[PDB]
Amino acid sequence: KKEDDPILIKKSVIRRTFKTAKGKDRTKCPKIQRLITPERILRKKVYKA
RNA sequence: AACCUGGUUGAUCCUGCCAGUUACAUAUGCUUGUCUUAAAUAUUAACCCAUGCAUGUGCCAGUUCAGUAUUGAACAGCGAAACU
Ligand SMILES: [Mg+2]
Ligand SMILES: [Mg+2]
Ligand SMILES: [Mg+2]
Ligand SMILES: [Mg+2]
Repeated sequence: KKEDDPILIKKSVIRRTFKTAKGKDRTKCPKIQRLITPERILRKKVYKA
């Protein structure tokens, strides 16, 4: 539900594994623009200050 | 260098012009060893056009699940595309 804290969503995302044309094995994942971090929170108080 | 000289007569003195004389612009002829400097399709068509180039751009700080590198388990180096 909404009330759900960030950290929940951080580790609840998805990752992808693949073998490269280079015979390599990497693990990749995306950033989540919209994630409610403390930084976003800090800034808002700062602004109203 | 605030200069002028030849030509109208058989001689002469005049107006007066043609001519010479001078500078400077493009043209052009002939001739060209250095160094410094340098204009350059404007005039005749603001006429026509092959071809190549003449305008692009990214950071620490708008979006990277491209790719690299086995890299803070959300994402942290470099770093194209593409939306901005
Ligand atoms: Mg007479
Ligand atoms: Mg005579
Ligand atoms: Mg007479
Ligand atoms: Mg004259």
